[PDB]
Amino acid sequence: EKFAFQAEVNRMMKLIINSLYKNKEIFLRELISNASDALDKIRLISLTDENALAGNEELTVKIKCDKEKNLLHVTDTGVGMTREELVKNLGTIAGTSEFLNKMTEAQSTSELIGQFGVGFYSAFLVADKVIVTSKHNNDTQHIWESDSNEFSVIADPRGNTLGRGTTITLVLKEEASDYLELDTIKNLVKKYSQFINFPIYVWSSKTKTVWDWELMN
Amino acid sequence: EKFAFQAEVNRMMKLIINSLYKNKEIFLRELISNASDALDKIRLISLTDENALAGNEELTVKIKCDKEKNLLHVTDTGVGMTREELVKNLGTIKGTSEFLNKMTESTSELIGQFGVGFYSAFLVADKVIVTSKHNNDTQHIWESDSNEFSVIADPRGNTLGRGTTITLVLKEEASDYLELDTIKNLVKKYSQFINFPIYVWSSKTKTVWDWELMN
Ligand SMILES: COC(=O)c1c(O)cc(O)c(Cl)c1CCC(=O)Nc1cc(O)c(OC)cc1O
Ligand SMILES: COC(=O)c1c(O)cc(O)c(Cl)c1CCC(=O)Nc1cc(O)c(OC)cc1O
Repeated sequence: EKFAFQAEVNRMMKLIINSLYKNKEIFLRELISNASDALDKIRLISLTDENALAGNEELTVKIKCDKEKNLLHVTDTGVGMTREELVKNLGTIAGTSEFLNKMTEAQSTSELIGQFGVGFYSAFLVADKVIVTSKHNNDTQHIWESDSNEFSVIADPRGNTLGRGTTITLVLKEEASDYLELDTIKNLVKKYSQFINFPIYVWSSKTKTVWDWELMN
Repeated sequence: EKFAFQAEVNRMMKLIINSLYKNKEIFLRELISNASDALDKIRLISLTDENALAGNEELTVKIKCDKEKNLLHVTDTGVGMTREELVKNLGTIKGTSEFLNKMTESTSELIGQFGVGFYSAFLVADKVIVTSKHNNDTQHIWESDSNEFSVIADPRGNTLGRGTTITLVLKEEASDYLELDTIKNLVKKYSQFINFPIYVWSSKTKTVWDWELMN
């Protein structure tokens, strides 16, 4: 259940963290962007697979803040990942050599990271820990967690609560506490969701005080 | 041949690098202290083993600056390490649980107290190489950039006889440690109380090079 990252991934995390410390908010752009890719995938699969969406009919991204627990959640109903895919996709990597060289050489790298598709790791810019809960049509719900020094995968004792999809949960660093404020999240989400072809919601309040999903794009 | 560090070691390296960020020269103190501890060990073994010192009759620490190659070498003739010991002592970590918590909660003394000062070489080095020859094994080489490490049989064979050479590929901004003046100075400070003789390969005035005793 306990694994170690591939060497090149440790290097990649360091390059990303060191070259973006000046524009941390980008982590949110990357999470929403990965959410959108996952949503496109299940959509492509639903063209050939008639049972594709049976686990969860919607195709959405739902963002929620939990100030009391110091948590930020970003949930999408994309294709999700199997246990083997969590271990492979997040703990290893496969023209990587050049990318690292370009990153190192460049060291703006915001565009580089997006183009290569390794934006997930920019989550370590604001999080002391990253948790990935996923449910893929071909497997049971699993959980991936990491503080960047190793990672582990376990079967989710809660069972299948996602239906289909992925939740990226971030345990925010103390200095990243500002991302727990609704005003800030709504503003960032709105900016980074303008060109995403799937509805994106943020759990927010409204005037008694009532909480409910608020469309951002 | 390729290995990954234990999770605890990765955490430890970060804790050590982030706390001593303002007093980097301390890496030299730790390398010399570890050198010393390796010598005490072979000295002890030699008390109960007539052939202990057969591979190399001396008990010393020799420091060498290779400016051109950007390398710093620290060689001792202690007990050395087998292939299995390089992998275990350097890639895994002992009351570690509490130490990490204590580090998190000055760290200079703490690191010295737990004996994990080796990792402070990463404060001034982009890559760290450890060549070692133990009586019970052939010479091997351990190398790391901190993101992983590998251990290979030393193709040069037994050149140490017995002992360990710590080789640091100095970061561009750590280049100051390649100056004889500076290393001589630091060595003289952290060697005042080391029971074994410590030498620095230095020049004297024509210009000749030779071992100069610093303690
Ligand atoms: C499979 O895509 C996902 O389910 C998904 C998601 O829905 C939200 C996310 O924030 C992320 Cl990170 C993912 C996984 C994206 C992916 O394709 N995995 C992946 C991630 C990497 O960092 C990577 O680095 C080389 C390679 C990957 O395949
Ligand atoms: C075995 O001791 C050595 O031969 C030696 C040496 O001669 C010079 C050195 O710079 C070092 Cl690091 C060593 C190894 C010291 C040791 O006993 N191993 C060791 C080193 C660590 O850094 C450590 O960290 C948790 C644990 C160890 O056991």
